[PDB]
Amino acid sequence: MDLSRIRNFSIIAHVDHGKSTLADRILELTHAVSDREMREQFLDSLELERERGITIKASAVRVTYRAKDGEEYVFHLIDTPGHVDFTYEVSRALAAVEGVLLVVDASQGVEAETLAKFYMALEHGHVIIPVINKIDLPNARPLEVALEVEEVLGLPADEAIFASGKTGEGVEEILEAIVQRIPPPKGDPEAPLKALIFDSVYDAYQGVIPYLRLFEGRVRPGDRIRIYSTGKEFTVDKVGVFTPQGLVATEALEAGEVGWLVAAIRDIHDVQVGDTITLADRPTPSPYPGFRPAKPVVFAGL
RNA sequence: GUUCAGAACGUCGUGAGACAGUUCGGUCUCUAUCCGCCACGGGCGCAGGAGGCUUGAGGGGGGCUCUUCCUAGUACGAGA
Ligand SMILES: Nc1nc2c(ncn2[C@@H]2O[C@H](COP(=O)(O)OP(=O)(O)CP(=O)(O)O)[C@@H](O)[C@H]2O)c(=O)[nH]1
Repeated sequence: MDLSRIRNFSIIAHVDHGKSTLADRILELTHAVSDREMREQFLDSLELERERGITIKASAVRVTYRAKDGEEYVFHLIDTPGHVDFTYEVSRALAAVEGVLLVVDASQGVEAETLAKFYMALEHGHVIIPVINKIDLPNARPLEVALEVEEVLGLPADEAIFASGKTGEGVEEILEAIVQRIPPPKGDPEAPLKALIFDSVYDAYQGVIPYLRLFEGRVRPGDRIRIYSTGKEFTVDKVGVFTPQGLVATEALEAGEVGWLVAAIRDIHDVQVGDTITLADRPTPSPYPGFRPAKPVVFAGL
């Protein structure tokens, strides 16, 4: 809590470049989970992610005092990977994060993927960070590999903290690197609840649960919220305190805090892949400018 | 199965019969002399008599292959 320090970031790298073990390896270095560690790439939910190791959707992210005497628990994880297909999450879903790691491959080098997203994280305005991954193999000289970055990967070689996900220096700089590197995401203390839903899900039991980062206005447990479109999901319930295993208690959230908001009128379609306009009582005076989903070439023949 | 005799259908024939048209029936003799072959011996040679142990010309036998897993889902790949 408190608009002090802390920042959001979404890991972004090429396929296999190390976006599973790295995004987790840095987790089992502070706390969370006793024995049954990450196991095989955290966020491996849906069970389907397990096999094929094809990361699809695994955000959540919930840590704590992981900063060496400073801002403390402040690093909205975003295990959102991609490789030309699910650029959605890393697109709009990630847009909610003001800073995404750049785990560029140090063995295979930089590919189109990195050069692709690099453009979005440019004009979109965000604090990019490069850092070679998997530095336990023969050809992995972060040196030369870096040359491409300082002359092919946007900025130069500001020390991508080449540590690599799988084992290694356990990437301890992130807690002291990305922290002091990235600032805070606004605050909004006296304004109308105007959160911006990220992805979302379904009910099946306790209505739908769409998570997202809010700008201003803490939705306590029982606040007649609204989202432009009709908006009848009032009564509220809870802010939704994400974690590394599953939903938790959580008292109340505020601006910036990447949480969820469910309960009251579940339904299936009424909030869209995300968005939530605002709350009640003269809220935001505009709609959180979002983005499109998908509808290009490459169709199907079911 | 088809090539016998019995029998029937179809058709051909005035008729007995007939048809690479079908249909059911319907005795398979097989003591080996020689070559060949498989094993096993008999005489005898091996230029002193016998008892053991072997090399090997040479010849035969044998030679098949799939599946997961490791280096690694790494090189390749812009992914699968
Ligand atoms: N030893 C070691 N292995 C690594 C390292 N980085 C990646 N790997 C290996 O390569 C594979 C790919 O890494 P991982 O981050 O899990 O893939 P991913 O990027 O999350 C999948 P996607 O690209 O779709 O988001 C992993 O199975 C892991 O074993 C590293 O720094 N050290």
